[PDB]
Amino acid sequence: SMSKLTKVTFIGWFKSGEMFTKDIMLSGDREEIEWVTVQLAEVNNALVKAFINDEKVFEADFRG
Amino acid sequence: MSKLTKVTFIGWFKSGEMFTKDIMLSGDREEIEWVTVQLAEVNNALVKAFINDEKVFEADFR
Repeated sequence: SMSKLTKVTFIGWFKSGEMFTKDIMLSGDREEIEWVTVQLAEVNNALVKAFINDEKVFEADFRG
Repeated sequence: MSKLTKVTFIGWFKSGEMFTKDIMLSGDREEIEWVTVQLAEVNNALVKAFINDEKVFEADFR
């Protein structure tokens, strides 16, 4: 929620095998998390996994 | 090769800046635990170790 933000840890792999990672605070729920994941992956031509409380909740692979 | 696994480490410096490392290790958990602790202690960081996207160890030296 807005009053209790969800902390999502994103882990990304570029096609090169190089990695990136970010913590993002989100006020929404499933749809937002998925959209943000897809956008992160697509913009970066990457595989991106979303984690909440150390558990994988979604992933999107745009490495091709 | 059957004795090896790729392990994904995520780390947080005390500043909150993050790092993430993909490291091939022995599949035996004692080794993965040792590397988790070493990475955390050397970098004065919180480090989490993931295998097959499951968190298996965590060490905090912030």
